[PDB]
Amino acid sequence: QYSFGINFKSSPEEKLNFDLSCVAFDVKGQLHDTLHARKPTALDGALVKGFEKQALPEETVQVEGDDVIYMFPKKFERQVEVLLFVASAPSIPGKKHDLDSSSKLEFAVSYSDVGGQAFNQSFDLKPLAAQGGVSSIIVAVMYLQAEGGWTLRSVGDCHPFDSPGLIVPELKQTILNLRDHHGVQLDAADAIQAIDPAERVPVTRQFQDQSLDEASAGRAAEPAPVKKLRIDLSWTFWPPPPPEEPPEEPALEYNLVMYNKDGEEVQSISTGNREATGARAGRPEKVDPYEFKERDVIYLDVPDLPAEVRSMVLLVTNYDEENGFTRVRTVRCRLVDVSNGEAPLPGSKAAVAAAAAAAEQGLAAPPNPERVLADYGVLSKYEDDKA
Repeated sequence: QYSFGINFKSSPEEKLNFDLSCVAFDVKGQLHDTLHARKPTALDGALVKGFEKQALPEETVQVEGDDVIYMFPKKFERQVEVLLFVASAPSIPGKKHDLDSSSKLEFAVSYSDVGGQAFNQSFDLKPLAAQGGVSSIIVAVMYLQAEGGWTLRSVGDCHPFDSPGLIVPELKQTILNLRDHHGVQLDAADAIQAIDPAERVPVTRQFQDQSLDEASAGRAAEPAPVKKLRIDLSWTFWPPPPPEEPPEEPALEYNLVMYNKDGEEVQSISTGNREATGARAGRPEKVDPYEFKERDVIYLDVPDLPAEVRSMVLLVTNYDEENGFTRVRTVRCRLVDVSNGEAPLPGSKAAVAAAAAAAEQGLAAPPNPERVLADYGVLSKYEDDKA
């Protein structure tokens, strides 16, 4: 059992939030799984966030940190080689929140897999954070030796971007640095050969808000006008209770509601309406806890909306009572900037035909012009999800 955590609070009542996140890297070298406060569990239960009191083994290891994560090394697969750790703070628009705006910031590591003695130590990161204005620091890297066991190197370089997954090229450069500068060798680094500057996996924290053009720009310095948008929905259900007649899964409805300055709804696109002046709904013509399969596809042609709209809320619900959200696991939304084009549906005949016809040309698949801007979801438990 391994325990990793930062301890910044100095009092459990304070509200300022710091996310300590992990990024896995397989033998292939590509990003395999991700971890953060929105996604408590990753890698089939091997990596479990501390606040979640479920999804973790019955064998109990209790620590005293704040954003602690537990890792159980036996449950891992063979492919997963490296785990990078990134400590970050979100960026609220009106206050300039950064890492150093806290009483303290330390890194506590515990190795307790050996019986009798529990090893625990605390590095400090505050003097590294204080220099300049920084939001995400690569705290540490852990890698598997060819003979087994985990080695914890400490490569730390500050960065201004506040989102792990926005610094994916920097993480891969950390891996390459580990291979070259230091003696030890990982087979994945031999496959990391090429590096793409604009390669980012999206992670969105609660209440994060950004201008659409900025989020669509990312690392690319050139702003791209948000001309069209595609909203994708996906809901996943728990398994049903074993008992007589098999109960039926509910059919959820989605309700996008456009509002006006005075507070009245202008045009709403919903499972029933299916149409509006500027909104077209529907596409033209082993248990994965976080599976994503699209149910509907809402479109939004940015310039063509009625000029009196001000805010568009997307609610998802079934109004049947006495059930709440019981037997509903996850409800997830993904925005897609689609102004430059739409990627063909994965598994569609045209998609596979084009991918096979198109030569690699140094790229596994031709670059999909679509650019994900936000992957935000809400999770629910087995039974508590009622009322």
